[PDB]
Amino acid sequence: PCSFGGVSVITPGTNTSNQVAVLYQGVNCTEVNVFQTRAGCLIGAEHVNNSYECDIPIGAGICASYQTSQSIIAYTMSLGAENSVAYSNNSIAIPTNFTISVTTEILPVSMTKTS
Amino acid sequence: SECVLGQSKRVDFCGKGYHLMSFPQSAPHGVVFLHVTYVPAQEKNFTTAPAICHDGKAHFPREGVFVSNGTHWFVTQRNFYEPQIITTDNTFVSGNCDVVIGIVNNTVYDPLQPELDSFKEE
Amino acid sequence: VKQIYKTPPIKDFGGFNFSQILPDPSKPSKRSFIEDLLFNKVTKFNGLTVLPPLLTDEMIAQYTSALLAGTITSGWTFGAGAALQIPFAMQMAYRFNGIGVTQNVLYENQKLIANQFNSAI
Ligand SMILES: *[C@@H]1O[C@H](CO)[C@@H](O)[C@H](O)[C@H]1NC(C)=O
Ligand SMILES: *[C@@H]1O[C@H](CO)[C@@H](O)[C@H](O)[C@H]1NC(C)=O
Ligand SMILES: *[C@@H]1O[C@H](CO)[C@@H](O)[C@H](O)[C@H]1NC(C)=O
Ligand SMILES: *[C@@H]1O[C@H](CO)[C@@H](O)[C@H](O)[C@H]1NC(C)=O
Ligand SMILES: *[C@@H]1O[C@H](CO)[C@@H](O)[C@H](O)[C@H]1NC(C)=O
Repeated sequence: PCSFGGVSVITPGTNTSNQVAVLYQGVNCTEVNVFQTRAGCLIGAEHVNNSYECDIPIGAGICASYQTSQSIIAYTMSLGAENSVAYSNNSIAIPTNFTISVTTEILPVSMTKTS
Repeated sequence: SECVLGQSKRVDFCGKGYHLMSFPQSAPHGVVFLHVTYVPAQEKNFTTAPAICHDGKAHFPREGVFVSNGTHWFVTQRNFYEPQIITTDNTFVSGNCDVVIGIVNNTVYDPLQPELDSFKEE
Repeated sequence: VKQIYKTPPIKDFGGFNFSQILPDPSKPSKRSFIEDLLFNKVTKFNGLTVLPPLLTDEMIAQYTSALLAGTITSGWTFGAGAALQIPFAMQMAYRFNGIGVTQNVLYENQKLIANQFNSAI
């Protein structure tokens, strides 16, 4: 059976711009700025080799964002800043001052008793 | 239960950090907790040591570890920096100090001996 | 985890061995021996679209290696706040003090404990 796929659109919010990004699922670009993933064919973006945090997930470690003209870019998502701690057999990390933070957490409890 | 009615030990369960206490608030179809943690900052680096031998006898600290004030071996607890002088009531003694690997050298101050020293002066 | 931690190239931990759970840098997909045993002992045109996960197995391995290294080098402190370094032996002492055993029991039986741990691994 000749190839098919799901049609999916990548975009920022309408309160930013109206530029788009077109993603074809599970089939590569030879049958439709062209970029290829394991997810399929992504049209309407630009491959960048800088690592940011993810904005919208796409698949296979690929996320897209709309930054500064201004256009759709995509990249391989990071896992935050690379960091390591100096280790020895005679070192330790001991604090001296502190803060008191408050984090909002929200859990849903009930729903409307429909009948 | 665990975070409003009392103080859970369970880390990573009500907010991020050592859990202190919380406050609940009303919400439509829901609840909103406000957790209060103890997040530390502003650290230095500190040369450490597992124990101290004084007169052949080892010393393990009752709480805390032995810390750095520069190149000296003083002592405080494990989650806030407030160094102390090594006394007997901060440690205890179990065994010879030769099986203990990584041990360092320091004197151990005693509280009783200078109060004893006030007797032998007179 | 808030940040990625990479293990140091120092493998002195008081005798404890973790080269069977830390990744080898030599692999193309950085994974450990036990991870490789795990990933090998787990075995259309009707609308079936198999969406792949957002996080590939390499990324999962990155996250786990970070958690593992933080555990090894920082105790539980990186769970609460910023990571605070510490030797493993003293961390082990900490954890034995948590269960009602004094830390001298460790520091006198350290090699025995390390050998038992390595054997169990
Ligand atoms: C969203 O749109 C409204 C009306 O177009 C505008 O007033 C508002 O500033 C926009 N939000 C942002 C963050 O620009
Ligand atoms: C589409 O199939 C595979 C998968 O990406 C790719 O290697 C191949 O080159 C593509 N087909 C053509 C004709 O380029
Ligand atoms: C992307 O990779 C190419 C080589 O494949 C490199 O020349 C280029 O500088 C990279 N892009 C960025 C923004 O670093
Ligand atoms: C001193 O502390 C800093 C803060 O993390 C650390 O980067 C550095 O390695 C420490 N110095 C030594 C000699 O370990
Ligand atoms: C730490 O390791 C070094 C290896 O260079 C060794 O010389 C030293 O005795 C060790 N110190 C402790 C306290 O384990």
